Amino acid sequence: AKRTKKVGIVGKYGTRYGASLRKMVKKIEISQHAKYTCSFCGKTKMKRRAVGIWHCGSCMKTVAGGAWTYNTTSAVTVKSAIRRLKELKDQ
Amino acid sequence: MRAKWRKKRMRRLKRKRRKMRQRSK
Amino acid sequence: KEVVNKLIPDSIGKDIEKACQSIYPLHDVFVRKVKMLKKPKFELGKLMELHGE
Amino acid sequence: PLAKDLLHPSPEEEKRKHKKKRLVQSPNSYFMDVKCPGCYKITTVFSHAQTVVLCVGCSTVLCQPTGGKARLTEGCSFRRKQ
Amino acid sequence: TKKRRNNGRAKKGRGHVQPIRCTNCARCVPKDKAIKKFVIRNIVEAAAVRDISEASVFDAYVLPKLYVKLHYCVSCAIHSKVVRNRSREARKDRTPPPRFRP
Amino acid sequence: GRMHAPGKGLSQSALPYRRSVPTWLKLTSDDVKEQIYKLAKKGLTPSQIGVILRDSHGVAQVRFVTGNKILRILKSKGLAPDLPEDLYHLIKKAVAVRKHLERNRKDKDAKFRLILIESRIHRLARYYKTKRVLPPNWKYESSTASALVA
Amino acid sequence: TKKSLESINSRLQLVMKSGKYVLGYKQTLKMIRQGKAKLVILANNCPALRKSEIEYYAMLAKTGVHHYSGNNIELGTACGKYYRVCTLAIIDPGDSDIIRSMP
RNA sequence: GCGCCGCUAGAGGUGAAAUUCUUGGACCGGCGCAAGACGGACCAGAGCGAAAGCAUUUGCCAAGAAUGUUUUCAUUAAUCAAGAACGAAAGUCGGAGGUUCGAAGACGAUCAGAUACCGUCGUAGUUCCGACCAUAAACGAUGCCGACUGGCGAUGCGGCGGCGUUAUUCCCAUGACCCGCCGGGCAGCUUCCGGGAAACCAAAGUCUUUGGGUUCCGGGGGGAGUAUGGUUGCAAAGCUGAAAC
RNA sequence: UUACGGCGGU
Ligand SMILES: [Mg+2]
Ligand SMILES: [Zn+2]
Ligand SMILES: [Zn+2]
Repeated sequence: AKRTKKVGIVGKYGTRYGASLRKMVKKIEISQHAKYTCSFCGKTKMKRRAVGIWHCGSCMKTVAGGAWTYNTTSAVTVKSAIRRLKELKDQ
Repeated sequence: MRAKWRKKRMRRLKRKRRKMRQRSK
Repeated sequence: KEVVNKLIPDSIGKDIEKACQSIYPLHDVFVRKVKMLKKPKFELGKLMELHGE
Repeated sequence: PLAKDLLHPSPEEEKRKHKKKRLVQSPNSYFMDVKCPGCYKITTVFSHAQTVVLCVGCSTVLCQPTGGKARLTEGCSFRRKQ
Repeated sequence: TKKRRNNGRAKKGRGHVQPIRCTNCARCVPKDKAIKKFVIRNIVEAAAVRDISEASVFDAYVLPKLYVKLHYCVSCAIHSKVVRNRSREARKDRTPPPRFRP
Repeated sequence: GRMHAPGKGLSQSALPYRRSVPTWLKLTSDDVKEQIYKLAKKGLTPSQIGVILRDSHGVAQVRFVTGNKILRILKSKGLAPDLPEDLYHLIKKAVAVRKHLERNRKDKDAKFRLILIESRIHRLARYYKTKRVLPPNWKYESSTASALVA
Repeated sequence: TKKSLESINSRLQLVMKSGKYVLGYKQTLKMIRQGKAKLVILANNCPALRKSEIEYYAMLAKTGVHHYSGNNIELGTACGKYYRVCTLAIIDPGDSDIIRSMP
């Protein structure tokens, strides 16, 4: 049924550590445990290995992504800018 | 006294009477 | 050379002058600005052609 | 304009009003006979048509649908029937 | 009382027009309330015209124009006297004052 | 005025006073029925039966020829659909908006027009249930909605 | 990103209603090697040696390869099913003109 | 802001100045680069939108008004407790970013005093993504729906009809303009329609000649949007909401 | 540029 109303995933930390540190964690913690859609096989099997490592159950492909999330928004902006600098000036 | 600055010195004042009631439980 | 020679009289602005006035008529139709983005490594004889005859 | 006899309107005051709002309401539309150049087939297309009208004998296009009143494509015969 | 029929502003079917900024005090006004004035001033200052045509490289050179579009808040438009106070029935015309160029 | 928009337009078709068949129409009451039986089997719905035989058959309105409506003779021998045409096109539109809004989650206006359409579905379904047109256990669920539309 | 994609995935959901089609890799591999395939559509997701050996058989059968601009999960919704699909082959267009189009 | 030059001793700021930056060469002039904001003039008593609101090109969408309609359904409708969706700005939480602007703050002036105006600098913030908060002079200070009651000049969008001018047009169809009519909209100008306490209003008219439908809400000024209970929010606070006097 | 106050009742 309805087991919580606020804490969600950070109900395992009990009464401990502070409300605002447990609220800070539960964005990170839903995101590192989430399955992501694979960009190579389309199956939602991107599970996280160690920190910075992202891996497919099927097609067995390992991706070097962000720490707590698959894409870091800093690393998507760069990939936009690198392919822009590669089509501008044509070196 | 202006009515938006009357509202401030009662909003500043009913967070001060809300806090003394919190002290003397 | 034929490109830059076309816009001393600005025949580009006069060519879209004729080709647009069955849509809405226009009157002050210029090429407002031309900006250079690239240069092809500067072969020396190409500049020496431009100052020839 | 107090004693305007609004039971017997003039036909040119009746015509320059809405298709509603008249003394008795009536459409502005009509059925028209269209003869193509080079066929023995009378076609009975509606004036405010909405479709790509195709014929049977020479099954070419006969009118283009538009906003208000359907436009006959090539120069073709025309009469307002009834 | 409602002083004017529009509220000083030429918006009718809108909820928000763009805020622009006044020129001589940098105050933020709506674009429709703002008192525009488009100055087509000659850049030469007409007393100084026979001192640049006698020292030019031509005998017939058309002088360039300076196209500065001012726009004011109503506070600085009344102080710099580009809009004058008007009587309570001679407010109601939208014609600008006549030219008087010569 | 208009139901879920503040427009008060006046544009709807104005029938003539004469209910009679036009003199030039040398065409029976039976032949227009069997033509309806042809081209309604060609996937067409009763709102678009009457427009193609207005524009290329001279039949101004079928009820002036046959005496019965278009959907009313589809229904006489069992080849009119279960859903009505107006309830079908609302559910076709509500699936289309909701499919947009999954990809475009941040569209606050597709979100607003969705609940206006979805309320027109239930305002119209509450009518056909009282007229025994839909079964009284019918319900527009979203998770079955795309199944209803073709 | 505005006008032109429902040239190729409005025609694709019209062949799907009218004509014939096969989905999946090893079904368009049967249809390509016995003449029945007409226009095979590859997703932008398929592994790059699978894309090669369908581009190589279609040269052998003189058929066309349209490269669909989308995911294999996106080509599946564009077909009108709840799958993902890299490779389809239409083996009869219903009444549309996908072959009579650019590829 | 930074590079590479050029020549010079001031630049900047002001009612006057100063704090400040400058021969480890400012400011200015040239050429480049990068970053983040923002889309001038065109831009209107113009348009769209339920309101907030919305402005560089082209692009995948999904919607919508009006008009046109001899299509279809045939009372399916109006307003709406409870319940929801959207909601400027500031604000709060987290991640990016950080150019300008800049609450707090430091400093220079100005004054009797300046904790202000003014000047130099600058934090949070302004920008994006995600979650919240749900209020504004959120204003036409005017609920929504329906009809009826003057004229006129226009404008925006469809539709219809007209002399003529102009476009590849050397013919045509479609455009640009010219003259009208029709519906819808933004408004304007006039009027003893009528109303009003008048300002003013073609609605705020059709009201002691008083009743078209329906929702919300007001009852002298303060106390007071307070106290208190409930409820929402991380918080700030929102909602409901008195009385003694 | 600076320009701040004017006891109560009549
Ligand atoms: Mg104030
Ligand atoms: Zn994978
Ligand atoms: Zn000013």
